[PDB]
Amino acid sequence: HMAVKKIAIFGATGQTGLTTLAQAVQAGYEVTVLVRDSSRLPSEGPRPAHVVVGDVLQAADVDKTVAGQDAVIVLLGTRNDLSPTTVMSEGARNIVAAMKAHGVDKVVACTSAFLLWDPTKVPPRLQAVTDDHIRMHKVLRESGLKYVAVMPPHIGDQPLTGAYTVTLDGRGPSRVISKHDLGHFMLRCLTTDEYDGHSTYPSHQYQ
Amino acid sequence: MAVKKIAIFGATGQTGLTTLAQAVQAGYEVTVLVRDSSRLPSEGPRPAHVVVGDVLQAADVDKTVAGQDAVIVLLGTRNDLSPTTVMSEGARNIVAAMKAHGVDKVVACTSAFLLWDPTKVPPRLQAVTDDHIRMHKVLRESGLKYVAVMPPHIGDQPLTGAYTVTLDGRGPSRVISKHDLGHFMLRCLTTDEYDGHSTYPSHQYQ
Ligand SMILES: NC(=O)c1ccc[n+]([C@@H]2O[C@H](COP(=O)([O-])OP(=O)(O)OC[C@H]3O[C@@H](n4cnc5c(N)ncnc54)[C@H](OP(=O)(O)O)[C@@H]3O)[C@@H](O)[C@H]2O)c1
Ligand SMILES: NC(=O)c1ccc[n+]([C@@H]2O[C@H](COP(=O)([O-])OP(=O)(O)OC[C@H]3O[C@@H](n4cnc5c(N)ncnc54)[C@H](OP(=O)(O)O)[C@@H]3O)[C@@H](O)[C@H]2O)c1
Ligand SMILES: O=C(O)c1cc(/N=N/c2ccc(S(=O)(=O)Nc3ccccn3)cc2)ccc1O
Ligand SMILES: O=C(O)c1cc(/N=N/c2ccc(S(=O)(=O)Nc3ccccn3)cc2)ccc1O
Repeated sequence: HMAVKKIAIFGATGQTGLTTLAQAVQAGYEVTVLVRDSSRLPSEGPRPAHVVVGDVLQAADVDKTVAGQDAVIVLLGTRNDLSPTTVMSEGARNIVAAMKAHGVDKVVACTSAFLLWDPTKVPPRLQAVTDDHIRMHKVLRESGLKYVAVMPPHIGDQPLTGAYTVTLDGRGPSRVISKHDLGHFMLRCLTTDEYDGHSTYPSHQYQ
Repeated sequence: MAVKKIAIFGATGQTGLTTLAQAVQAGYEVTVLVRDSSRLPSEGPRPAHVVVGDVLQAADVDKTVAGQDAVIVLLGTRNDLSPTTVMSEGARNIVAAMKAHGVDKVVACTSAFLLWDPTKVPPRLQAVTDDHIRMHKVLRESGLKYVAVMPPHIGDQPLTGAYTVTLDGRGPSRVISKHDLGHFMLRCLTTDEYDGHSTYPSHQYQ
């Protein structure tokens, strides 16, 4: 028996999402993904249990993805596009509404460690994306759901270790986390309540 | 010039609720225009007068503005993604009512997007921003004493009364708590120094 077994992953086709999905399938989760029509999961990769094709900006599609889950992981982003956007915050608004309507409480959602910085220290090139992370975090904090705010520093390509530091409610001692370790942490947050209502900063020294 | 009686439009919104609470605690005699009274809190500070109606209805606006010393505007649209004229049409009704009743002072919130390049606006916020621009022009062209408040991201941090106000430009911080923003709206009732200017309240919260 698995207490948390059915999960929705938003952003499963992305850099962190692909390894989070692979790790979740290996760990025995029954994974539902929401994918945009033109960007499905790769053919040879791990297969989720359920695929909804649609858009996080459509409440109906988010409702179809959240229905019947035990928990939600959010790895939405805009790839290498740094333009002004609201896809993460509006997506989170739809996810919150769906979770409430469907009785799902646990949401583990990735924004960024810039939400623990002096705002004057965010690089201007990243300020438009960070502004939407700030909007998204406010939506999730005000929802009343069991929300783990994951606020990573630079996401790298180093290995899965499971040995990273998790700093609560502040910046940690390294400035990198591998995408594989970030995905491992998102899944770890499904199985404990200790991070609920906190900000978390995962980081590691790869050596 | 002393302001005692104010109307607040948008009193049931996130900034409106704390502006209303702060105004009642400070002694203002507050009139609000609300579409649904159940959205006002049952406990604690309550306004002195409640008009049930719509800012799009000139007669409801007229009933709200009658007898006031000043008007605070904290209108906004919920989730409008595409062209909308609620705020600017509301502002037209507010202006007409202020002129008809001899009310000379209006402090109105739009957004700091009006202080930055238009390409900084997220596409899905373009329509609300376009109507903020229309509302701002309505208020500037009215000849009324108008303080334009153009806040950045509105946060949930506790009131500080310690924020910065930048005049006709942007300040060095990118968030204002809804509570500090409401405190600033009220401060604008106690002075003429911001009239005819754009104002950018911002602060660093821890
Ligand atoms: N160093 C870093 O790169 C760094 C550091 C800290 C924080 N962050 C933030 O961490 C988060 C995760 O980053 P990442 O690099 O893993 O993500 P990513 O590679 O940018 O992937 C973004 C995911 O979101 C999906 N998506 C975007 N718009 C969508 C929409 N309208 N509807 C449904 N799905 C949508 C994308 O799907 P498609 O396949 O359809 O595009 C993709 O699966 C991002 O928010 C990022 O800003 C990144
Ligand atoms: N969210 C941000 O960070 C941010 C940042 C900068 C600027 N702004 C802008 O700041 C202003 C205040 O924002 P806010 O978040 O505090 O507002 P909000 O929570 O969205 O509240 C909007 C207020 O306007 C009222 N309203 C809407 N349509 C009305 C109508 N036809 N007649 C009468 N009242 C009506 C609403 O009444 P109901 O309760 O009846 O709906 C509510 O009281 C907005 O114009 C917003 O666009 C927001
Ligand atoms: O595309 C990107 O490169 C991108 C990057 C993003 N964030 N990158 C970050 C965010 C935070 C950091 S950080 O490592 O410098 N934070 C720190 C710094 C010092 C001490 C502790 N923590 C480093 C990189 C956020 C969105 C993005 O799109
Ligand atoms: O820096 C910011 O985050 C910033 C944010 C601002 N946000 N303004 C708004 C205005 C309206 C809303 S809304 O929730 O009611 N409607 C919406 C929300 C998203 C997309 C389309 N419509 C949401 C945000 C406005 C100016 C800013 O500088």
